[PDB]
Amino acid sequence: VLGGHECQPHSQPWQAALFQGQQLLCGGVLVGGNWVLTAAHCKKPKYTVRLGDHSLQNKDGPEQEIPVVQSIPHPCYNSSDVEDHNHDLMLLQLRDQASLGSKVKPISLADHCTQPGQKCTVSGWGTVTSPRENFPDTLNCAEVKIFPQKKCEDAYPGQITDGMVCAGSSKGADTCQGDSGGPLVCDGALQGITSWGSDPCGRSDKPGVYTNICRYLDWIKKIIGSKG
Ligand SMILES: [Ca+2]
Repeated sequence: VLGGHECQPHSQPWQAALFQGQQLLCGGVLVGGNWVLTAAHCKKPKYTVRLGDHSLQNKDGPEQEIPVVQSIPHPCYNSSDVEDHNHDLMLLQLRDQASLGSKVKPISLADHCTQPGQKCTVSGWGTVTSPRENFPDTLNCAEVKIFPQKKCEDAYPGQITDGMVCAGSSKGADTCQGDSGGPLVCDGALQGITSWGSDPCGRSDKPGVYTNICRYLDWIKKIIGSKG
């Protein structure tokens, strides 16, 4: 996350992180008591969901390691060709219900589709510098604005689907490597998942592209309540 800042600890209680021992892999979004929503391209045979964390270095207190008992990506995603990022969406079922409260909380799914110019936020432990990469110990947040789908399609010709949405900031705020899977939150609801973006990150030329959650509400709510 560039053009951002260290969030207030546990001000994003839905924030999750995918780990392999002590290597950060991707972000995550707590959607259910026993469900995490992340980017499909973060799939790996082996990872830990880590909830209620702020500083990787130090003990914050609301840390919950949680194993995954189901890796459910979108059935229209294809992890084969690097040029296509369509349906980059995955739900991960947790082994047990996460210990809920004010520092660990499921975020609600947006029941309306977005509009260009709408206030939104992104968060992650991804690198805050581009092109040279140094990574943050603490969770970083930043504010972004969702782009019009037409201007979205102009910065990435023939790369943007209706199941995507662009979010960006002139002022330098844009997710980067390490932030995939993390949340895009608009009006206290999850509207998108960090998918892919600009080289280098933070270019005013190129925004960030996010899975469009308001499009997949039926598929998510189906497996949030029929697989859960
Ligand atoms: Ca910690």
